[PDB]
Amino acid sequence: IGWRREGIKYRRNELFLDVLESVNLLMSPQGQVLSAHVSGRVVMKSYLSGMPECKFGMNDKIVKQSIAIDDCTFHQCVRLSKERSISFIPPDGEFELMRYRTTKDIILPFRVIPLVREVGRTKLEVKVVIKSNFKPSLLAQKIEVRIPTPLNTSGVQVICMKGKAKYKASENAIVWKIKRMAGMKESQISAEIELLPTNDKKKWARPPISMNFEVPFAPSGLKVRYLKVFEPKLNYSDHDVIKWVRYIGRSGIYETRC
Amino acid sequence: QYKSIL
Repeated sequence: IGWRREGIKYRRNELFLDVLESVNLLMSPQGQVLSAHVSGRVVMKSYLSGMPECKFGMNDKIVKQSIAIDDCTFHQCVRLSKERSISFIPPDGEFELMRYRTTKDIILPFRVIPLVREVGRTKLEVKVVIKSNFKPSLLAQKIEVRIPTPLNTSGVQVICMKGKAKYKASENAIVWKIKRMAGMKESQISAEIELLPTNDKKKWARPPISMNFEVPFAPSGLKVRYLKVFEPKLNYSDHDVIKWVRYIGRSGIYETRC
Repeated sequence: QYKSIL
């Protein structure tokens, strides 16, 4: 076992799991889900004594809410069995335990509803509504909604009740930023886009509205059920180990077409 | 943000 030395002792035997997922979405103008997947990693940070037999249990459905892995690679320390149990003697400190992909039953934490109105050929009226879709006790953090503007843009007027927004002319986008937002809510932004005149013939190819966010759950639906520690020499049971998990779900590509 | 595994 060349990934863990043999001397290791801690009074405080503790581990931390980070489930880190990036959720990706392409949505049609009329709310259809054109494409969506999650990529995830589980990172383990183990401060455990001796050489212990860890067993990682999740809400895998092949084994309540239960979920569907398309595929995954593991860290060499993992004993490949097909009971679908995850067994290993972990390296010390921090390492990547598994990497995975999911396409089915994904929680899309945000819904984006765009509305666009042409006003002659002098301006565009734009309304965008975002809906948080997740437990109300949970807050999303670091929410950005990026609304692209045409190249013939004289100037931009925006109102929003939540957040701050700026027209960023060099980037050709309005950028709305919200610090915090809770589950099962709505917010909207209105903007009026002043146009320059332009070659009437070439039309605007409206790129998507994209979002960034971070959420404290796994959009795949993954929940950690247990992490079991057995060290058969040393005199500490499983229930002596202090165990922690956190979830950090972040947008990848998360685009809604208008 | 870290919670106990129950």
